[PDB]
This record gives sequence, structure tokens and C-alpha cells, in this order.
Amino acid sequence: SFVEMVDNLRGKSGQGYYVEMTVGSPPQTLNILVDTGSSNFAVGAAPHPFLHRYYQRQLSSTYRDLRKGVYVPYTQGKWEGELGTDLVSIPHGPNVTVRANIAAITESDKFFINGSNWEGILGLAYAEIARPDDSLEPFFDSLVKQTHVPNLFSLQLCGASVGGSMIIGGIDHSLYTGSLWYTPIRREWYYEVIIVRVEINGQDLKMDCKEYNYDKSIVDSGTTNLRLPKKVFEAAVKSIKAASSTEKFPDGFWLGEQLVCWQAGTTPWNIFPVISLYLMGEVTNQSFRITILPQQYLRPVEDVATSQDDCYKFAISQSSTGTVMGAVIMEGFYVVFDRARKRIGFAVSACHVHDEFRTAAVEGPFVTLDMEDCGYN
Ligand SMILES: CC(C)c1cccc(CNC[C@@H](O)[C@@H]2C[C@H](C)CCCCCN([C@H](C)c3ccccc3)C(=O)c3cc(cc(-c4ncco4)c3)C(=O)N2)c1
Repeated sequence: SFVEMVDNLRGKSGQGYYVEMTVGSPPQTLNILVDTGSSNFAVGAAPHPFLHRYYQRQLSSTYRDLRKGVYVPYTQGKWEGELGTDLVSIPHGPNVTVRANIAAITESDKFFINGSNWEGILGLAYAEIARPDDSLEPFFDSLVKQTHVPNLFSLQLCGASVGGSMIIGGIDHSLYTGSLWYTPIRREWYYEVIIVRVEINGQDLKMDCKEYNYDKSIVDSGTTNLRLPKKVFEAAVKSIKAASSTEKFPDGFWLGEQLVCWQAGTTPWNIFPVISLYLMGEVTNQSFRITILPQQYLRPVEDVATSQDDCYKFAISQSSTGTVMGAVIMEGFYVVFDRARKRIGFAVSACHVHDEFRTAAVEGPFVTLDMEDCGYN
């Protein structure tokens, strides 16, 4: 019955992927950003310049006040609000209704985005990182406990306005090609994984693989960029610069501060390399790789001029909180968050970006010794 959930995600380019939900009785419709990088379900519940609608607790007969405050600081953006519960449904999801914890956002700082068309956030990660503490049951945990929905979901993010699918409770085989390759969920807090090798245009970065996961590596649909620890970021940028030295870019471009433009249809995709991330596999000494095309880490933007030039932003950036496999990574793939079996699957997405001669890939098996040494402690 998954066909009803295909194409249930929308968004504007670079503004966040959202799914439609209803909260309260009678149902109040809101668009909710899907975020595997956090664990709180929160909705705007008071006027805001960027909000065109919000949750009105007074109009819901099933609203229950929890008489407790809450605040969530993200890497970018934060909000505070009032905790409570209410009935929640997903129109283009399973035909169920669950009583879920809801953070009623009353105040926020650089969280909501003008024109994004979403009014809340669905944190799909685990209770361990929920605010104020791990006793606040996340939405998906409530869903699984109260209904017969199986304990897994899958995400197909289709980049550029944007679209995709969140298959709640299963895998839709029509959404991917080839085989699914699985990596263990190292620990149930973020969707933490272990990267065991990195190659750029087939050239090994030859770093101690712990550097790739310092201090963690997560799969995060709530972040655009591939974010890399300082040491890995510098090595990656050095290698990407060398492959594209044919042309010149301001240094601010490599910091994500400036755009680069080319005459429409003349973007030199061939001079930008592919990046392969090797992930720990399911059997001893076995890994697999996912390969990223430059079309994924060079995001198209709006030409600030009155021209038809193709302009792009560099979407690999430095991190101090470990690797973040954001939308830049996820958009190429069908990603299965198999919570029941504590693993994450990757397969080539049916809505992958096309290069004229190269293709994003998920390939295995590979042999990799001592993969456990790559996890940081
Ligand atoms: C709450 C706890 C558990 C926690 C604390 C710190 C970090 C984390 C890890 N996950 C963070 C996410 O939850 C967290 C979720 C976020 C508020 C959702 C709403 C805004 C989305 C913004 N957006 C756009 C609109 C977008 C577009 C398409 C898809 C996705 C996003 C980004 O691209 C973006 C998001 C975050 C950080 C950066 C960033 N670029 C460099 C440094 O920062 C960029 C962020 O912070 N996104 C969790």
C-alpha cells in the first residue's frame, strides 16, 4: 500500500523537504520538514513573519498541556516552546492516528525560513537526543508503539521545486534500482554510521579512517551540505581544487560564501571529481561505497544578475561536530532507515541527477580490514 506515499514530499530548492500532516481535533493541516538529524516534533504555535499558518492549541479538543517548557538549539537555528500532546495524522502516509508529543513553538531564532512553505519539524532520530531529555518520546516511536506500522521508514529526496517520498513502514521497490547495501547504525541517538574509506576520483585520501568519523558521522536529512571534520575537509578541498585547477574560483567560493557562474549549458562538470564514501558493511571485513557526483555538491542558485548563467554554491563545508551526510549525499540515493534491524540501506535512487558520462553508484562488496578502528571513542 506504499503507492499512496510515493511523492508525498515537497519543497522549494534549498529550503527543506516537507510532508503534510494534521494535528488536533478537528484536524489542522501543517507542512512539516522531515529531519533525520534530530528527534523533536515541533510546530509553530504563534504568529511569525515567515509563518502563514500555525498550530492553534485552543481550537483542538484533544490538546493536552504537559505544563513543561522545551528549547532546541540546532547547528543553525533554534526555538523554544511549550510541550503538550495531541492527535496527529499523515494524510499521504499510513491510515492511522497517534497521540504524539508536540512542542508548541512560541519563540524562535533563525529557524523558520521565508517562503519555505513549512511550519514545523519532524525529528525522526532517537529519544537519546530528544529535548529536554530522552523521556520525551519521539514521533516515530509513538507511531510504532500505538499502531501496526513496522519499525522502519525510507527517504527518497529528489533535488532540483523539489520533491520525493517518505515511505512510512516499509520499502517501495519501484523507487530505486540495483541492490540495497546496508551499514550498521552504530548507536541509536543520531543515525550514526562509520565511514571506513574516502576516495576522490578513485584516489584514496589515505587518512587514518578515524578522522572521517571524528567525533561522529551522521545521516541528516535536515542539513543541506556534506559537512566534514576540519582535517578531512581540508584534504577534500585540496583534492577538488587540484582536479578543477583548469578554472579559477574566489577563495570565498570554497567557503560557500561566493557563487560561481558559467554561460547556460557550459558548466564544466567534467573537471569536478566524484567522491566515494565507503561505509561499514553487514559482514566481517566487508564494506560498500556510495559515489557522489559534482552535480550533488555544486548546488544551483539564483543568478543574482539578469542573465541566464548557471550559478552554483559549493556545498561541502567544514564541521566541528563530525561528518554530516546531508541532502547533498541523500539526494542521490534511496535511503532505508531500518530501525528494526539497526541498519541503514542505500540504493541508487530512481530520481538521481544525470551526468553525461558518469553515474552515482552504490557498489559492493569491498574488503576492508579493521573497520572497528574507524569508530571514534
Ligand atoms: C537538536 C540536536 C539533536 C542537534 C544539534 C546540533 C546538530 C544536530 C544535527 N542535525 C541538525 C538538524 O536537525 C537541523 C534541522 C534544521 C533546524 C531544520 C530547519 C532548517 C534547515 C536549514 N537548511 C536548509 C533549509 C535545508 C535544505 C534542504 C534540506 C535540509 C535543510 C540547512 O541546510 C541547514 C540545517 C542545519 C545546519 C546547516 C549548516 N550548514 C553549515 C552549518 O550548519 C544547514 C541544521 O542545523 N539542521 C542536531
